[PDB]
Amino acid sequence: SRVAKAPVTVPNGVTVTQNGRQVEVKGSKGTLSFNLHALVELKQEEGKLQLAPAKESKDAWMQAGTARAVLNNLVKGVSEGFERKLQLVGVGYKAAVKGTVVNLNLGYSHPIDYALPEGVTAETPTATEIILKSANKQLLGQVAAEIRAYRSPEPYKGKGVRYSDEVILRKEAK
RNA sequence: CCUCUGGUGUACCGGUUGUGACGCCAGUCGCAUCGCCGGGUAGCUAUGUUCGGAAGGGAUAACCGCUGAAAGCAUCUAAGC
Repeated sequence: SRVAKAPVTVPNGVTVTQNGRQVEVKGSKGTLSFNLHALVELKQEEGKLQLAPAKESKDAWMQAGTARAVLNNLVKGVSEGFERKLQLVGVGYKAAVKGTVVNLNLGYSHPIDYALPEGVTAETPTATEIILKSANKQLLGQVAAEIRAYRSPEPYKGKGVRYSDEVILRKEAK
């Protein structure tokens, strides 16, 4: 695996520790832990880190590549972090933030109150846009997916919640 | 279930025909589908009354995913959620 062979960089301020199979990553953002597969081994020399299989199995190489990708995501998140961003298209579609809760008006007969999970924060510069930030890329993606699933986009006028860089399939009636 | 509305209610009350008897009048009783007819207490009962299939947890089906390599991309999947 070219991915597994590629090294990951600990930039300056994040510390990677290990105990058993539980590799922990520490930074200004916070703690992030990742259980590690039995067939993969991790070597932390100098700033860099190297993932390599404990044997010569294709399964071991696959697990090593997956572990390397996940740990690169973790170290990138604890230092810079990820933001997703979400748009709202349609008349009267609006969003607002009250602390840990997002208020959404999406054309239903009732408003929707989404409780954000611990670790992800949201901003609404304008009522049409939402910006979500977190150090956990998977958690950020899951939250964005749920908010989109509240009203996924429709193909005739593109109305509904969408990702910022999302291609929308548009057809025409009749 | 029987408070209400009703049915039934041949051991509750009354009207009335024929006949026989209680010595006779009066008053009663036997028999005639409970003789026939009109009501009707409890009980039982429906067509009457009240109530029920409300709400919530867990694992899932098709299906939709998050992150993610094998396969530098992509990918709901092989780890994991």
